[PDB]
Amino acid sequence: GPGMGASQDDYALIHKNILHSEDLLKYILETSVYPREHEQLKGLREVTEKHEWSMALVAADEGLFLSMLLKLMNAKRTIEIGVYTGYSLLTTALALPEDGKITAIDVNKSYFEIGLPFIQKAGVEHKINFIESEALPVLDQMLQEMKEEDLYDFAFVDADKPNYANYHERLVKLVRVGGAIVYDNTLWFGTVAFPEYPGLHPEEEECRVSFRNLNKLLAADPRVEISQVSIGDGLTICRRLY
Amino acid sequence: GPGMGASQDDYALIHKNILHSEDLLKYILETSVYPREHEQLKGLREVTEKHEWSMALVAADEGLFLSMLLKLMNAKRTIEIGVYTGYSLLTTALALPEDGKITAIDVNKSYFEIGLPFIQKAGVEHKINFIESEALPVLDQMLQEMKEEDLYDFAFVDADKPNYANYHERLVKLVRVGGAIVYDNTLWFGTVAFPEYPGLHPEEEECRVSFRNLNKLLAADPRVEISQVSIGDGLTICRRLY
Ligand SMILES: Nc1ncnc2c1ncn2[C@@H]1O[C@H](CSCC[C@H](N)C(=O)O)[C@@H](O)[C@H]1O
Ligand SMILES: Nc1ncnc2c1ncn2[C@@H]1O[C@H](CSCC[C@H](N)C(=O)O)[C@@H](O)[C@H]1O
Ligand SMILES: [Mg+2]
Ligand SMILES: [Mg+2]
Repeated sequence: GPGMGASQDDYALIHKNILHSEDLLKYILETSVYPREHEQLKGLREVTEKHEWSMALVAADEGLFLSMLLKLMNAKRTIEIGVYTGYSLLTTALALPEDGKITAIDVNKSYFEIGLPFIQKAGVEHKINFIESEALPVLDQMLQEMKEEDLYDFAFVDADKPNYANYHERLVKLVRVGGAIVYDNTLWFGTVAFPEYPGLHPEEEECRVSFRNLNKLLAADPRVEISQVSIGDGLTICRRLY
Repeated sequence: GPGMGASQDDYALIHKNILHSEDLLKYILETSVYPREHEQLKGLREVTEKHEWSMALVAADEGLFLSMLLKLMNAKRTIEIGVYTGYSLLTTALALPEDGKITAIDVNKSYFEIGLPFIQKAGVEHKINFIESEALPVLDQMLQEMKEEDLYDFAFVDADKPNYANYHERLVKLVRVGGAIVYDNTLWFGTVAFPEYPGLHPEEEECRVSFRNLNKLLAADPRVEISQVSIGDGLTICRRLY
């Protein structure tokens, strides 16, 4: 209702980690991430750390992993669902070749405007077509229009978590055979390991349930092969088989 | 040489995990790994779990991730350093195309022969050239024989951990530009996060120190891009830049 509105301080999970200790995560970041992080990614991360929804920001070690996957697979055309201030988007744009093209979809362009100056300074704004919309209608329109020559090599899904299974039904048609779909947050702070988890905000509980269902669906889906990876808050890589 | 025992039972870290939640690791395996694990990988894993060096067996979630990398990068020729009973090796042979080729190097052929019946039943023994040797002399001979056109697409390094930096100096010349070198165990049970860590066997302490040194070296090495990934016992993916 009216009042102060939603704050990440209403959530129960924000200080949880999947790694053994905060010391281990800090070691990875300080040793293997920050020395390899573009100046503009550092600037975008530091501003975003102060933002009211900072809990949503993709982890920086996960960012370098996404970059590595895009390069090893020679991705050129990609889609991102859930942009926020742009950390995964800028990571992706820096990883792609000069002629790479990203379709980036988010319901709230004001978040993207926080990252836009960093993206511009990095020299990669030309690779990004940002669309301000709920993602499902955009994907459904794409399914009417896109031809084989326009299929995506890679999709990163990091938007509203309860809709991931709906996004999957479109993305297995929009990403080429042999292409990759990466779903972020599939371990949901560790809560997915429990059939009940006390004290969660109703939105957090909804995502525990939706991720438990999604993880079973993806493990059973013959259209993809999968790898669930315990980096960040968990992610699942899907490769389209047919 | 004379000294103290260094069998698995002499080590302190066997049961320590990089994830804090044993329930979360089991959830990943039961939900996203075992339903996707080839029958012959299951059989090879089950025998290896009973073997006296079971702690060295690659994690099964990590196996599916290595398979995913190999397929997404369209690897065809690969090298494996440290085979043990063959779990990563069989994972790799299943992932590669029918005409794929693996050079697999281990000092102990008897360990390989434990896994070999499972590899044979999977129909992929023909992709594997197993070399019974210490790896460093094999790599040095390869430097003298290899042509640019036969460089490997992918190397998995999982042998004697203190020698990884020595292996790296050869592998950056034996993997193609754009190819991948994956170093296993680069988080060493999480002990790398600490400048001092009491209660280790001397060989475990040697690896903590050698991984702390390697992780700094790789983060500073301009010949590669890197991503350290907190899956299994940690691994670092390197992509050769020039
Ligand atoms: N239905 C929907 N369609 C598209 N975007 C949505 C959406 N519901 C929520 N979002 C957006 O999903 C984003 C989730 S956070 C994305 C994090 C970002 N990828 C990073 O690298 O840090 C938010 O910006 C939010 O506005
Ligand atoms: N100098 C050396 N050269 C090659 N192999 C070595 C070596 N020193 C030890 N090894 C081998 O390194 C292996 C480490 S365990 C390898 C695990 C395996 N990749 C898996 O997927 O489970 C052992 O089999 C050991 O015999
Ligand atoms: Mg996320
Ligand atoms: Mg290992």
